[PDB]
Amino acid sequence: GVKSLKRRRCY
Amino acid sequence: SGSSEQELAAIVRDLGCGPYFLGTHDKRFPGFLAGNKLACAIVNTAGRETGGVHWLAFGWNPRSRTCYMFDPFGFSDRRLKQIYSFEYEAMLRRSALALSPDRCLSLEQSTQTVQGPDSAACGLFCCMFLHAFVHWPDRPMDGNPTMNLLTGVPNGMLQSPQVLPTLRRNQEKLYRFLAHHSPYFRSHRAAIEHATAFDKMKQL
Ligand SMILES: *C(=N)CNC(=O)CNC(=O)c1ccc(OC)c(C(=O)C(C)(C)c2cc(Cl)cc(Cl)c2)c1
Repeated sequence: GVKSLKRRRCY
Repeated sequence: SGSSEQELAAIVRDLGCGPYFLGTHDKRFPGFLAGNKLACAIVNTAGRETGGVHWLAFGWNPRSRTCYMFDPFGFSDRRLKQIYSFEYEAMLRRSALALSPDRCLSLEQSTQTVQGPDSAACGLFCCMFLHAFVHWPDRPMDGNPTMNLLTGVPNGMLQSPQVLPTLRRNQEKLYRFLAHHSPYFRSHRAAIEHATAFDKMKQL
């Protein structure tokens, strides 16, 4: 698969 | 040249995403608003009016407050704006305000390409991810039977001759996947493989 990146995003 | 919304909706239903799919869209995909449910979608980077540029896959995981953005190229947000004029904050905002109690989420995106620079299979790699998603939504980018078959290489390497074999091997297997998994693929194999070819951009 692929590596990946996870950010918390507040709205 | 490329792949059409009709053909990706077919391929996506064939993959088992029928109960979770929200249709293919242009860049103005409204997001995940209907309710808090396992949902995924295919989203173009341009408007319908441009006749179509690049396929992305989106998925929402209700169990984990997480939206996955899948670009087979694994471009950055900035590189998404830059190359494709594509943004998707409007879309994430509408999805958070709707589904997130605290108005927050996790957006998780690929940092690697599985696609050759001149390939026109994007739409199809999107299909493949979505299968992975709808079966393993907790672990879809990597570490699951479907995406395991692909081999990520860092997006920073997209244009390098060292990873061309690798992105080609990726295409051949993608085709095998869709061959093994999709009646609509097998019925139009020869054609889709010509239109989505590993170097379609060179032969326009
Ligand atoms: C990936 N690397 C580039 N590959 C692509 O396939 C991009 N192709 C398209 O976007 C595309 C091609 C042909 C076509 O119809 C003959 C379509 C569409 O169905 C249209 C133009 C109607 C469409 C465009 C957009 Cl932006 C969204 C949707 Cl849902 C449909 C698309």
